Amino acid sequence: LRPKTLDEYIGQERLKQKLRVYLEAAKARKEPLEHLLLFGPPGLGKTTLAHVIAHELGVNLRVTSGPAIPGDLAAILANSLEEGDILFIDEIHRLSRQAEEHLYPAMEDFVMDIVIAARTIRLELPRFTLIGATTRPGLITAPLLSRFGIVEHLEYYTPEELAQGVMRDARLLGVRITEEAALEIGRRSRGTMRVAKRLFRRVRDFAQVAGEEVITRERALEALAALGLDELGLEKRDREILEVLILRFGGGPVGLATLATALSEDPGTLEEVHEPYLIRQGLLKRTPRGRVATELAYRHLGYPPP
Amino acid sequence: LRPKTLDEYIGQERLKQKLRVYLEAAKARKEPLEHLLLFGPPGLGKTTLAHVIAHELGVNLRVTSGPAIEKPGDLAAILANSLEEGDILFIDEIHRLSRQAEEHLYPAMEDFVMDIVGPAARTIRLELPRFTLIGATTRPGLITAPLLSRFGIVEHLEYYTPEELAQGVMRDARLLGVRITEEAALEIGRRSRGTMRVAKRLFRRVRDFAQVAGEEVITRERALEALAALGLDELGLEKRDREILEVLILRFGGGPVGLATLATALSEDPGTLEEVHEPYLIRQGLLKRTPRGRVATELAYRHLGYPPP
Ligand SMILES: Nc1ncnc2c1ncn2[C@@H]1O[C@H](COP(=O)(O)OP(=O)(O)O)[C@@H](O)[C@H]1O
Ligand SMILES: Nc1ncnc2c1ncn2[C@@H]1O[C@H](COP(=O)(O)OP(=O)(O)O)[C@@H](O)[C@H]1O
Repeated sequence: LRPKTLDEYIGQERLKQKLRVYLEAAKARKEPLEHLLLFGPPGLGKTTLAHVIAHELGVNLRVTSGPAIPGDLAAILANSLEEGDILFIDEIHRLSRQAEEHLYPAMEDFVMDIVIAARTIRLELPRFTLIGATTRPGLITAPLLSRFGIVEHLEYYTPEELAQGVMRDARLLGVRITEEAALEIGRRSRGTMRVAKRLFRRVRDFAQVAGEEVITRERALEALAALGLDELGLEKRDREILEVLILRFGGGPVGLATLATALSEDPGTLEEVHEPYLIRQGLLKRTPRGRVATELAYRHLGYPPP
Repeated sequence: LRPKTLDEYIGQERLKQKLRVYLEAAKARKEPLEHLLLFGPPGLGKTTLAHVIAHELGVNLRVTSGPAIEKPGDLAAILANSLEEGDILFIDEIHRLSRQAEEHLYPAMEDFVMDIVGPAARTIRLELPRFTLIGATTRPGLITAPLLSRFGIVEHLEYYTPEELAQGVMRDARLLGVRITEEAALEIGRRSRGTMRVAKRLFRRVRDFAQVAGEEVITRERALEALAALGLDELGLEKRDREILEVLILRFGGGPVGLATLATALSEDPGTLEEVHEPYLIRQGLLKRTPRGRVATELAYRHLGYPPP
């Protein structure tokens, strides 16, 4: 289901060694671990890493959310926590300005004011560990980032790690995916575990409809082609974006007002859930005057070069 | 208009001696006078006495009302913003103070510190300058023991003799521009129920009647006939009181009647009736509060000209 020991955690090298060193040192000196901050793209397994750390330290977990916190933070900190446990907060950059200022005394000297004529009681808190997860250090204020003892980064997964995660999922579900098929599914994923799991579930549905018990590489490739994925993992939406840019604008510089309107999209999700992968794959460039196709989308889309 | 010196105050003997002694002693030792509480029936000149005391002390006033300083934040605002050292804070109807408002009055009166009304909000303990608080209420039973214990001086306002009401009427006529005679003013005061407000109201009504009749000097006969036109008897009874006695005697034979049949027989309520009607009747020996009801005391039969039982 979900890994518990740090050895069961899939991938994430150059971080498990450092995390293990810190955890064993904290256990040896018999003190709670310092507050930890986890960066990286969403859905790489930050909550799972928090659970693994909590299970390795032999303490409880109090997972909560950023936009779910006023005195409710104090209510969570007061009774729901023992000494040395974790208070993993997801999307810590979305904390309210009022609620953020209450965290600094909590993390600094472990005393904070509780609500209630009078509303100022400096209730002392037990020593605890706070883990925060946010997608980018630029979204967090300097005073909050300064109060975290350990800051780490989660990198993307190699296709083999995603393949073995797909293997674990299939073993748990009761499927007999093959090595080549799972590796192809992982390769067509965008280095994200959630995307790999979603793709595996869709391939499982397609194979079940087709009437098969063992999924081979050819069947997985056919199902993924039916989904609408290319060899670079591009969906239909990204291909549509590149096609409309190249056709309607000749590939020339286009600002992030004409491109979104031409696609019936918004300047929101587009350029934050579509363009990052295109730039990472060398498919789109952010010219100061607009955007270009980098001469590679012409080869990918089979169009004559400019 | 309004008297300022304690000598100009009309009547109220056996109280001006003690009040003068206290005022002069406080002036001699150069300290604010202790908190004062005066009882008495309403409209005998309590606010006027407060004004006289304040003027004789040579300080200001902050006259307010009982049911107007609830939510004690405004009480703190009044005590801090609009007061100096030694200023009276006369509160009318002090018994109608809210429990929350009253609880904040005790520290202000005892040690002159109060908690004025956000993480902290109502936490500041403002130091309060020495001041005098004067309270006004009708009956000592309406005030709670903790509040009554905080007052250094407690006195009582008694009713006015007819001569005092008469000279008050003369002063009112002089201020207005009328030439009432001494006998007419004495009759008006005699038909008043020992209170100054009623005497002034009667004088204004008699002035209107005389003006309508087309006169310039009001004589005793004119005042008597105008008061008869008003509906006042020799004992000062209004039409309502005579109606009460008449309905009791006729419809109930003068026998004991509770304060549920009597109010309903008069379309009144058990409220103002027995509060603004029966006090005078009992005081004049016209009605008695029997345990089983009420009786006419054998004098209402003579007053109303009915055969005795
Ligand atoms: N490295 C991993 N090994 C095993 N399971 C994982 C891993 N990473 C994520 N998961 C699975 O994904 C879930 C975490 O949700 P996810 O969206 O991937 O994290 P995030 O919300 O941080 O992106 C867990 O339930 C877990 O089963
Ligand atoms: N002893 C007095 N001498 C002169 N004027 C008085 C006296 N008593 C009351 N008054 C007049 O009555 C007014 C006070 O109102 P009143 O109803 O008599 O007091 P309370 O509301 O305490 O019964 C003042 O304006 C004042 O002119």
